[PDB]
Amino acid sequence: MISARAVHRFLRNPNLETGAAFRAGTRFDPFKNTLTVLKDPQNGRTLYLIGTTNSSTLLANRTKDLVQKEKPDAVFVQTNKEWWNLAKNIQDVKCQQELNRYNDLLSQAYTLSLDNTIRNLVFKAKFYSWLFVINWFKAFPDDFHPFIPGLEMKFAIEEANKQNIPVVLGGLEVDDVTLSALKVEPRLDPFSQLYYGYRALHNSFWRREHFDNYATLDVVGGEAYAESMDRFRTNWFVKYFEKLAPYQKKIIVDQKDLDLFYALYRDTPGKKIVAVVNQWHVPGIENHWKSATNTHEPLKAINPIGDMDINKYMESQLVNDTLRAFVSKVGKTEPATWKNYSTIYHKDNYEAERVRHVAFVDHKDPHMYHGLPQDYDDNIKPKH
Amino acid sequence: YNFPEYRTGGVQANPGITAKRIIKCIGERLRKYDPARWENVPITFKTHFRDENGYSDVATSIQIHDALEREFGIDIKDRLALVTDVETAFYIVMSHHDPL
Amino acid sequence: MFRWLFLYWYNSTDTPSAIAKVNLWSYINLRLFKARLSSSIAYYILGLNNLELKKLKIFYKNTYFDYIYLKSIPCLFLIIFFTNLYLFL
Amino acid sequence: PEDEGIEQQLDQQEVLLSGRYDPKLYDFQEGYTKNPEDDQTSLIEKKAF
Repeated sequence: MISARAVHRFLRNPNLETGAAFRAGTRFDPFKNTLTVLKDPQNGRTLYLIGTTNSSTLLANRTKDLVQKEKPDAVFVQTNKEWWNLAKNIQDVKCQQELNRYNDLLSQAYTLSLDNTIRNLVFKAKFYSWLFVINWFKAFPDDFHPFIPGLEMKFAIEEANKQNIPVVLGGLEVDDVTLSALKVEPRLDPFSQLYYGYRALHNSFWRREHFDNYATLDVVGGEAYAESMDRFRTNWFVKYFEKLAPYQKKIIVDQKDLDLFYALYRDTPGKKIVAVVNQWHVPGIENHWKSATNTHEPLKAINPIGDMDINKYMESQLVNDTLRAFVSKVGKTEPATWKNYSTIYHKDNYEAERVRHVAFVDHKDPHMYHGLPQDYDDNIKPKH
Repeated sequence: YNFPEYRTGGVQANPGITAKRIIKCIGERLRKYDPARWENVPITFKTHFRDENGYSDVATSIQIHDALEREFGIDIKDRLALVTDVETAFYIVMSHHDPL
Repeated sequence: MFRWLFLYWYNSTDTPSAIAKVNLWSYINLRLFKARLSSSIAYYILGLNNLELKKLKIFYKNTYFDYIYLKSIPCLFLIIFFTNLYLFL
Repeated sequence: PEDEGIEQQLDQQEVLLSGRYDPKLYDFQEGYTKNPEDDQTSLIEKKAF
């Protein structure tokens, strides 16, 4: 029943020995890291899942053109009514920098409908402290705000309104549903969050990865970094979130991926959907959609020793055994090492531990002379 | 009851089975130690455990050394070689004279 | 320009025999400068057919001060916290 | 006359026509990154380059 395909994999080409102009892959690949096409042959439905970091003007224009020319039967935008009102009251803006100028005003759309009771006030204090700590660990600049919707969402909604097609608002990253989910989990604590976030990069690899990721964000801007965020980088970011806060990652990524899949699969008009969601929900939504519609790419079975050349090893052993027998018969002696090529791991060069291979259990053992030149004929024939 | 084989050096006589055991133990250890990274990556004979630039992590390799020691009952000299790929693990295991 | 001795000495055509057949010993072709290793650990294991060259590279050398400062903030805050805790208790 | 403007234009043409700086010979990368990664400048910046 359960299709256990890989969802969040960021390790690319671990079988290559990359480096020094031989890279593990291209991460720029714009217009393809963002748009995914999914199909539901059972109902004949088509979904265009657009994962936006809400930071690039080029991707916003591409999404606007896609909505203009594709003419979907429904548009699913991951915003809310407050943000849509604020953004529709903003006009004559066609580049992402101008909209980034209104980042505080658009961030006013993050409204929490919580009570003023003692428990709710304590929860608000804890949640705001945790948000401050997790934003310290996230460390994004002004121009790269993946969780504050921007021009791509606004263009999608406006082009949906022009064609008079329904618009379904899925709510921001932290909405009432996710706020209640975080209320259920009592694992929010700023100090424990600091301690766990300064222990997330437990080995050098993660550390190094961390560095270069953010290093690029410091060199290229938000617009240039949104284009160069592929599936592997997105998966690395979701795994970094998991290492920072596994419970909040489970609530915010996995559960919201399932909710978005539910909304896109059942709660929609259908037969053509354009869904502009956040970048890091695309892997989960795509995996769920493919599993439900059985439209997974065909399985190519991976034999663990499929890339192991056992014939090479056995031929090397046979060749070196024949060479040892031949040289021993020529020199009227015996082999000195029984190791095909000399490497310093056994220290047999200067210590007293030989690598001689002569094993038998009695005087009648047929395998007594295996490894010795007496095993070969005068024609250097393997047997007798 | 299945009687164990009398002839010694069976690890060196089955390179494929030795590689399969190495792959299994290394995969289990890497998925336990670093689940966020190796739980989706298939581990085959050509899989290495270094960065994309060839830089090796000592912690991962020492975990692999411990896994190989427990799997084959050997004592890997950590100061002589560092296991950064399945090929190095295969070389270390087949070089030892008491693997089982 | 060579990095490995086995590539350096494999097929060398600038040997004294040929250079004497032309008799023009340029200074830039000194063998003191022809080959030089990579300063990164590189040892040999036994592969499937022959020797395999494995490079042991542990840490980078191009770190700048900002990385050191950002990686030191938790340590400094721990020092401040411990000293204030000692003062209070 | 070794006119400065014309000589500078000819110097640029000579440098670019020497053939050393053919983009097919170079795998452009972000040198600072610890892992070898391709050039990740924006699409318009790549077109301008």
